[PDB]
Amino acid sequence: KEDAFSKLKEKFMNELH
Amino acid sequence: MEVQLVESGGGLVQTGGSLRLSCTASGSIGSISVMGWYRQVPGTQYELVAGISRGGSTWYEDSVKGRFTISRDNAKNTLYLQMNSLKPEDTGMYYCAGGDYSDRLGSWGQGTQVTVSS
Repeated sequence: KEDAFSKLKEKFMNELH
Repeated sequence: MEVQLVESGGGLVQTGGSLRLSCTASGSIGSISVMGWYRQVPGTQYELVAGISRGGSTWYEDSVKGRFTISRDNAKNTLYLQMNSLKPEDTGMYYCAGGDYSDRLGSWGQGTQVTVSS
């Protein structure tokens, strides 16, 4: 699921660089 | 991320028991931005149980905090979920999934069934 993976990304957005 | 993922390590255990999930990648696992484990039962959206960043950062649903433990072994291209003190509420099909932020879905995997009954 798109929104499922999104929620995983959300946990670490604050780490991109 | 154009990598194949295959989960294993599930099974049937008594409430309070443990087991450990593995998910091996066809590609180099250390180079995937985000990865994580989802629990799903019929009629309920994939719930993210635990996640891990490429850096090594980890996240955990509150339910599973202190009980489950996500880790990665980039050497052996494998992701793990060490599950302890299992409740019946933890019953469900467990998937592992990962990708980079450009990926819309990410790579998933067929999943592995965890049943917890007493």
